[PDB]
Amino acid sequence: KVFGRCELAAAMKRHGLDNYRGYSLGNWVCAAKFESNFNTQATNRNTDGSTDYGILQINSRWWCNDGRTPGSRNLCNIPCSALLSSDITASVNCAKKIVSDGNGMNAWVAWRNRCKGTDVQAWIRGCRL
Ligand code: VO4
Ligand code: VO4
Ligand code: VO4
Ligand SMILES: [Cl-]
Ligand SMILES: [Cl-]
Ligand SMILES: [Cl-]
Ligand code: NA
Repeated sequence: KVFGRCELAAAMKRHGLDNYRGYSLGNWVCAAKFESNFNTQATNRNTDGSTDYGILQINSRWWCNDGRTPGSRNLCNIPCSALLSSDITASVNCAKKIVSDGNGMNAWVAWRNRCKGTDVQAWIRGCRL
C-alpha cells in the first residue's frame, strides 16, 4: 500500500507514535517518507546481506527474521514479511522497540540525515489526522 502523507500521519498517531519517546509525529512521517516513500511493500538489501523492510525500513540484521541473514537476531519476534502489510501495526510495534534501544531515531539513518533538526511539523501540516 502507498499511503498518502496525511493518511499515514493519522495511522501513526492512532498507533501511539505521536510523541513516543519524545518524537513528535512529524519526525515519524518524515522518516517514513525518506525510508520508503510511504510504500508498505518497500524492501532494500544492505551491503552486509541484511534487508530493510516496510514503511520504516526495519533491518533483518537485528529486528526481524527473513531466514537469509546469517548471525542476525529477531528482537521484534516477527517474520520480516509482516513488516510489508498494508496494516502498519507490526512496523509500529517494532519501531517502538527500536527507538527505545538507546540511540532514539538515529537508528534510522535517513531520519538523522534528512529529518533531524528540520521543520518536521511541515509533514503533518494541513492534515486532518
Ligand atoms: O538499505 V539499509 O542501508 O539499513 O537502510
Ligand atoms: O521469556 V519470553 O521473553 O517471550 O517472555
Ligand atoms: O486495527 V489494524 O491496525 O491491526 O487496522
Ligand atoms: Cl509527501
Ligand atoms: Cl536469518
Ligand atoms: Cl532520544
Ligand atoms: Na534477523
